[PDB]
Amino acid sequence: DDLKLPRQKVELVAPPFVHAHEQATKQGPKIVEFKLTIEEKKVVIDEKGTTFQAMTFNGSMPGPLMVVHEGDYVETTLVNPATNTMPHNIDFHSATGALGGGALTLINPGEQVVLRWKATKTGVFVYHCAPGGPMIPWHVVSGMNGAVMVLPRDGLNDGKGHALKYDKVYYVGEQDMYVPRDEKGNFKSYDSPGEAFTDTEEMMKKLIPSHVVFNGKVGALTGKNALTANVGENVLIVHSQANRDSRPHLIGGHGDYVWETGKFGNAPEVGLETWFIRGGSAGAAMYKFMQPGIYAYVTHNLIEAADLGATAHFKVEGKWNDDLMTQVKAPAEIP
Amino acid sequence: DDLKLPRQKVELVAPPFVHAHEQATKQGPKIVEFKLTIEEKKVVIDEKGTTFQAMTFNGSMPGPLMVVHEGDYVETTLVNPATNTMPHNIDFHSATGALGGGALTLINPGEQVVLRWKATKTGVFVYHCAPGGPMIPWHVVSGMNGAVMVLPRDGLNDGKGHALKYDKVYYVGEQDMYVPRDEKGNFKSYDSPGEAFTDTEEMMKKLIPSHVVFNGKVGALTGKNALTANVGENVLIVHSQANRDSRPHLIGGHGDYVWETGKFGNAPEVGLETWFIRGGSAGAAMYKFMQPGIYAYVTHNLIEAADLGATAHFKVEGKWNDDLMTQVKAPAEIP
Amino acid sequence: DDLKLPRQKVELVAPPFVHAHEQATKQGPKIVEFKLTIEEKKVVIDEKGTTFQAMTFNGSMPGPLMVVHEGDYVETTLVNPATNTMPHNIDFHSATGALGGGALTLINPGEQVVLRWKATKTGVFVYHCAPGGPMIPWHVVSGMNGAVMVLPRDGLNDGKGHALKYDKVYYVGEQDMYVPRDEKGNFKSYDSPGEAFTDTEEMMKKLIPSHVVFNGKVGALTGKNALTANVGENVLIVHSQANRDSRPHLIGGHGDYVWETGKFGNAPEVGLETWFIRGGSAGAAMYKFMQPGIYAYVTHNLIEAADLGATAHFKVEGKWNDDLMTQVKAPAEIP
Ligand SMILES: [Cu+2]
Ligand SMILES: [Cu+2]
Ligand SMILES: [Cu+2]
Ligand SMILES: [Cu+2]
Ligand SMILES: [Cu+2]
Ligand SMILES: [Cu+2]
Repeated sequence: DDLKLPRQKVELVAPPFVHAHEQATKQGPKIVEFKLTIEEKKVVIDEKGTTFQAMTFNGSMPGPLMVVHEGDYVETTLVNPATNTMPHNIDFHSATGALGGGALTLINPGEQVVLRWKATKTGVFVYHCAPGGPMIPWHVVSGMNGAVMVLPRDGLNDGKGHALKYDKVYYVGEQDMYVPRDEKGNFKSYDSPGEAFTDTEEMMKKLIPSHVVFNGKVGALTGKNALTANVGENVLIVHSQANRDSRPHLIGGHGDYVWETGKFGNAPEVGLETWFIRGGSAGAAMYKFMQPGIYAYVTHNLIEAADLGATAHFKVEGKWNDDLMTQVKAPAEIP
Repeated sequence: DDLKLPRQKVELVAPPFVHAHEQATKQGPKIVEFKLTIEEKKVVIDEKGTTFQAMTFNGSMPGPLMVVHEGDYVETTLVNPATNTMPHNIDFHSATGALGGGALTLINPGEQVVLRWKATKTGVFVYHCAPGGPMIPWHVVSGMNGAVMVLPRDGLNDGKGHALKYDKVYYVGEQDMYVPRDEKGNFKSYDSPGEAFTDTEEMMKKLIPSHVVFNGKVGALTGKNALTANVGENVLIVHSQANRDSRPHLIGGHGDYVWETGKFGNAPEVGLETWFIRGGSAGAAMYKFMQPGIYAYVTHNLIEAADLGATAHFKVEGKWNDDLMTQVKAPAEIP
Repeated sequence: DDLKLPRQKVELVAPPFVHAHEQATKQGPKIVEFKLTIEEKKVVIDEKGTTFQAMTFNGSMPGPLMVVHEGDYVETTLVNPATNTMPHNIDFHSATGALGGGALTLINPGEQVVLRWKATKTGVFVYHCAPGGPMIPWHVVSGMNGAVMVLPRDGLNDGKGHALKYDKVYYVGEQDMYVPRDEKGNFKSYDSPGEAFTDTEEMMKKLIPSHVVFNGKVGALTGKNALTANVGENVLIVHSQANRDSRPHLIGGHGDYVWETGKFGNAPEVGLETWFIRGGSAGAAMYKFMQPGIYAYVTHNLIEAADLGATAHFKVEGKWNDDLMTQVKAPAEIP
């Protein structure tokens, strides 16, 4: 191997969490090594018990977030165990050449492959499976998509000469799902992805999802699994959608600094209510919390958010600010 | 009450008009007082006589536009008369905390509540009802949404050191409506919002509206109710959509200065043909008219514009400019 | 005729190619003369033999790209031959007044008209037929749309003081098509546009296309008709959509410089994965190729791209760059 740089192995963590990393760094370029192991599996996606033939990187929807810096090289070992039923590959939107890597990574069950790409573009980017032809959309909407973040070596900035630093980062992957129904309107179950294919493709081509979820299921980022923050903390929220548009919004908050197209060579917009994630992309928003309590993080098609699955919660700790908002008079009879 | 600022009551006006206000101002912060009275009512929405179970702020779709300045406090008395049938509240996208105010403003029929929020973010913003769970999308698409504008104290600018001043402002609220049909394809009628709910929710979840209208009905901003201007006048057009994307366009004109994400801390884009309003947001465009006659203001999904209801007209007064455009030869036989 | 400028006739070429022109120019304003001849015709749109009642400018979908400079006047002779069956006109989004020209250009079969407009706004812009009322969307989605590019006299720039020059330009026109089906689900055929109208309008109002194509048919920009480039060449890709949103992406590449709203008075964004074309607009992206081989140019709703028709190919010549990407280990058994 001609490339004589130091190598470092990083262990991935399951979304919505993100592996430990530096923002600004004094390190120089290195080869950062990752492993992804594909898993086909049947999962429950809603409160009613609907099942779904999922196909995943590393067992999760979305796949895990990789974090590197500009000028690093990213060397991924992609594994397709013999217990899976079909061929898979990987396309990095961050990479240059060979259909994002897809033309160099097609592997049958029982095989693995090693792909390296140079991180020449900064931002958040989708990665997804793309075997060929009609298999491309089917693998993606079955769950085979995640993201990678390529940070500047000096960290993030506001476009006006000031550093932005986040106290924590979360990754919200949004998935449009297509579960067929029978003639009485009930959702269908299947014993393998291959058995689900014909009915699923027929539904896909009509363009209307049955479910729109964060982190793989209705309610995944609520209750015991709500996102957390403190008043005064700056939180970065990375949002991806590999196939279909979304319009994120933080109920009771704002996007203080937003890269809706997701690329750090562009200055952020400021003070947004709602932003726009193009299908086939990742974007990012940073917010400094000012008030404690519950927030909902939604797509602002509210039918999708409340009725099809696309709501997360934040539970924020701290002291209420009565200057920013206050209930002057509680509910009372009309005089 | 700890807050010792002067108070001023402002009377709202029905869309598409906007209450009188200053752009640049020499006044300091004040508490600006507004009242909204909720009205549930059955209305006619198209030329054919289709009826609709609407729920409104102040009797209109959209609710009226509130206009204040950065650093003001906005104190709203929300009234739910005893003649209404269910609970309602209000969520301001301009506000910080308590789900935009929604967690502090839930009122039953026969009750009123008073909410204050500080106007710390500049721009145009949606406000909407949001009672909880599946009621959130249903109240919004029934008509319970409007907007608020928070101006800089120095008025608007172009991002290049020049003031922009408008001669008039209009507010265009766009509403996606879901009217169910029976087995023969005819639109259904109902005697209350509660009776309409089950069939309406079933249709909502399929994501395709039956109607897309401006100012509450097909043709509302046409004919006797066309928008007006003169050649030489600078017109600001505020556009909101609380649930679903839109793509505004002025036929025969342009957006000279456009804030499509709607927030005045960002410089405007210039010289646009068509812009994009994310569902869950307000945006704004300014145009200086150069030619007299009729203009159509549309969403540029032309099926929605011409066939589902989403067309307004401007009738502009003044002298034709033959340098900008001219009919060199009138229709004639092909030689 | 009061206007005393030199006149020059330019011959149009069929998409995706573009007539020869200058970027930066030392010429002053002139009257640039074009001719468009309308053709209604029955065409095959997919691999299966589905037919479609198309209506076109100059025999192509999209209509051809016109290229002029800021301050030119554009004088178009629009011809409606006697072999056509209904009235047509033209609306230029680049023009000011009279519904873009539509109110001055309505012509019956057997007639022609001459319209001039001044090119006061820079960028890429849609042009389309717009006869009136429900005919507007129907003519547009039948194929009656193209684009015009208005270049600055000094050529394009990056917003940071540097010239951008392209080595070639392609025009990709995307068309949403609505082909009705019968009760068994098979696509319907018709003997005239008038006969197709009733069933087509019923389908249009449901908002879901049967086909989404580039250059008028599935596969039009693939195989013998793939787009071409060399490693090291800067390629400008103009994309239009007159009725419905799109999200372009170059698989294995990026948008180095992107004007997604399409207007050259705005600085471009840099280093994009996927961009957004609002329905009713044209946008533009420039990319310098770094790797040889096949690329797919798609809308990144991958169901639309792979299953409904919306994929083009580039075949790029040159030497592989193993620093940017390399296959470290070929597929092998899992140890
Ligand atoms: Cu796969
Ligand atoms: Cu992709
Ligand atoms: Cu309500
Ligand atoms: Cu909201
Ligand atoms: Cu026509
Ligand atoms: Cu148009």
